[PDB]
Amino acid sequence: YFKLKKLEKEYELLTLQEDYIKDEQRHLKRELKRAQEEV
Amino acid sequence: EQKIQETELKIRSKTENVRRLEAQRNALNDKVRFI
Amino acid sequence: TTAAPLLALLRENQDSVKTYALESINNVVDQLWSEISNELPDIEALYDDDTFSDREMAALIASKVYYNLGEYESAVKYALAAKDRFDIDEKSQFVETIVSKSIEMYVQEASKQYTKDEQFYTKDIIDPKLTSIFERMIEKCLKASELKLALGIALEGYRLDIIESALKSKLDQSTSENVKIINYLLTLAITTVTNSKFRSSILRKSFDFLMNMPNCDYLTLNKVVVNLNDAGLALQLFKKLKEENDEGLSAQIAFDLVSSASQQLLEILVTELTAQGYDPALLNILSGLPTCDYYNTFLLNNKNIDIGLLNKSKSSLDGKFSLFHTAVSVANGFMHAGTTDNSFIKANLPWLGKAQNWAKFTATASLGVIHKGNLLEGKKVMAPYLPGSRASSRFIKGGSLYGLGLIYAGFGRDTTDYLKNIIVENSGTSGDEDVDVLLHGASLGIGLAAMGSANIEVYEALKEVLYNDSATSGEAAALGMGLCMLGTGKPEAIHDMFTYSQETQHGNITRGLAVGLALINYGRQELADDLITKMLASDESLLRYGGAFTIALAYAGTGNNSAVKRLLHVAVSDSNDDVRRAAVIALGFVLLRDYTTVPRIVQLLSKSHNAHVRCGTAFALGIACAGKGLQSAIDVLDPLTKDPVDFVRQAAMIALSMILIQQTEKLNPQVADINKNFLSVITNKHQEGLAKFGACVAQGIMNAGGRNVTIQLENADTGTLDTKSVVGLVMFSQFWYWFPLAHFLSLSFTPTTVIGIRGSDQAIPKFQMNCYAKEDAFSYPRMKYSSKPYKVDNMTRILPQQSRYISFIKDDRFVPVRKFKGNNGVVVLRDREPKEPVALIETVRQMKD
Repeated sequence: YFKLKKLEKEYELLTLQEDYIKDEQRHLKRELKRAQEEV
Repeated sequence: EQKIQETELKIRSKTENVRRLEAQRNALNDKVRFI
Repeated sequence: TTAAPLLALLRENQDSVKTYALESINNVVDQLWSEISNELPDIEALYDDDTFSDREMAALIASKVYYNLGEYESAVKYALAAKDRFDIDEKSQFVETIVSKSIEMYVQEASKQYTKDEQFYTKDIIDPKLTSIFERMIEKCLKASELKLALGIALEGYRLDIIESALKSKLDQSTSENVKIINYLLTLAITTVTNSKFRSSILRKSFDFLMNMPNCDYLTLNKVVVNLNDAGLALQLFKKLKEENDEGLSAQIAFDLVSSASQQLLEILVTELTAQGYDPALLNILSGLPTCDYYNTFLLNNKNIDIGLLNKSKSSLDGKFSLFHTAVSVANGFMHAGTTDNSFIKANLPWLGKAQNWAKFTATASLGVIHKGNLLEGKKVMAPYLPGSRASSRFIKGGSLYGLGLIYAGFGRDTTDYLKNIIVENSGTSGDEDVDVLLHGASLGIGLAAMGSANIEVYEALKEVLYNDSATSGEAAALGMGLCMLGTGKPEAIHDMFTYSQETQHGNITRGLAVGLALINYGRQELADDLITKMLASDESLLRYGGAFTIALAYAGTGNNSAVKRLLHVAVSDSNDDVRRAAVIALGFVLLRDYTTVPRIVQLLSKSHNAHVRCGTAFALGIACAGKGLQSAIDVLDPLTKDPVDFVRQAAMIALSMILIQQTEKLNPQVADINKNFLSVITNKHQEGLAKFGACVAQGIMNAGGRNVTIQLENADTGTLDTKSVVGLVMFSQFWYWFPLAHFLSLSFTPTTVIGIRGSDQAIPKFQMNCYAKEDAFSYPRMKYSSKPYKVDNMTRILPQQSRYISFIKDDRFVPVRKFKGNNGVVVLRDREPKEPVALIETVRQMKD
């Protein structure tokens, strides 16, 4: 019965990493903003 | 038991999309160390 | 035979020929489905015709067409239209997919039709097309002797008839089949059934089959009365123990309930049980007298504090204000916790005198951690600092009222009226600063004793203190009210305490109310979303600091995909580092169920430009990974130690001490590097000031309780989320911002011991089980399955994580029951020969009794 439990535990990684992709893109926009300020 | 095995297909399908996240993370860490 | 022209001839006469025409179609349904696709509307149009009697054979034709076209929805309807030709017993991929498709659409309408009626599974409320396969599939799995697909689908389809009816026919009372069958119903239904009332009826059905008690599982019935918190089923279990008289069976039930029960259920097992009748032998057990003795007696037998390495830490300097005196006093209280050793205060004079007014709080509150578990002489420890005996100063006097909260927490009903009258006298006003310090420890003291229990008197008593807008005692007043509002709480107090936050703009007050608004909502899940929305919309730093922990407390236990997405956006969009730190710490409380994916999530957030983000993910990693496995979480904390930031190193050292408990002796390679850092960071001047302060505290966490107690949160011994353990970890997030709160961490330390005691009363003898385990027993800080027995397996440190390999020998005066039950906070195994030369040793338990 461990096959069913091991699968549901892997969706916890898939849950956060879907919205975490766009978080890096929004962070990249802040890094490019700070990059122009450092110059 | 094929209904549960079909749900497992999403894990291997989204795994390829997770690998795209690793591309932007290394590019982001280069910007963090730069600033 | 070809179905295309035959369905086009349906407009002619002689319907008898059409019967033989439909018979030849059943052969080509699996061959060519392309030519029949255009003639499909002729089949459905004749189904509603009352003069068309061939719908039985016509349903078989359309069932195998729409399915092959790629539409799984129509395959269910056209197959069951006749309710005859459909054969579920035939082995094919055509039926099995329709079964999985019908169940997929049945579980969706099960929760939607629950609002209209709860009997929908016994009635026609659901369209019978979705209930025909769902009923016949379970009956087919019952004949195949497979309970995995029968019980798993039943929990998803929201049908109580399957659990009740099928369990009677599967009875196997070898006496070991009915125990496991119900076990799958308790674990799966928590992560599957959304409705709290449907899963509540499931626990009530298992009580009837186990009511006769034919040497069945007594642990299953314990988890039923704790989750339901029903006074009817709780007191009914004790009534069965009166008919069948066993002193070893009734004890193991009583010691297990008092540990796993919430605050509201403990009052039912004591106050409510007395009114309806009780057992004089089982009444003192539920009152916590032998339970608190387990904390005092087990830890006192074997305790190694390693004074050699402890003296070098606290003898370095008398300075650094209260930051040094706290690190040495709180870490020392870890090793002596439960053993009632005052040697730090008594045997060592100088370390007490060097403390300032605010620094004497940790020296006094350390006794509350050391003497925790004393229901009799605990007041005598604070006797010189109690009110009416005065003190050397009123600043240290306030710490005595806080020490009573740590010792008596949850049992402090006797101290409820004692701590309340002190607040009422000072509730009017205050003319001095130290007067608020006296009420500061009183508010936190009355909050811990009444923690989990709703009390309107304490709430109204602390409400008047908030009106005075006190800078010191005003923060503890909100913390004392939040502990009484745990669980369901009072809905009116939600908006009242939230209104006072906007009206009164005080540093400590608003931050204290923010934590109080987090504690008032506990386990409410979506019911707390009204308060969460108000905090996320506000730009206040303190409202967003407590908004993360509000999600952590209500959404804990079973993980929620919505709570993860909420806490993720808070640590990104918001630029406040304290809120980003509080958001990543709140994520660990939702992930308590799965500890394997925690290191992978915190490692992604461990790379950023902010130090507070790395500081929060450090301690949040050690929360779930403390009492669990997966040693690789230490490698994630390795780059966090090299961080020049001071508070990142301190949170990393504390996180290392939580995961590395009992990881020595050829288990983890990182136990050698952490033992050197004990005296290395303190003596080194290159390190951070706060880095060496937490390294001394981390040194005492692994050796806490004499290298015995460990931090257990969401484990098999408790059975549910520990209320005392989850709150103590939230208070740790605030350390140097106000004054160290680490005293609240003592609630999460429980000892690990395995002993049989006797079959009647308390003994604690000395014996040897001689089983296979790694050697933690003789391992102390200095200056594969081999079936190999070990010297002393009794009590001490042992190895509770890998203990599943530890057996139990039947050659002694005891007898095996659960085959190493493994519960440390209960023990007291079955003794088949009481009052025998088991080499009994009388402990100090009579002092606390």
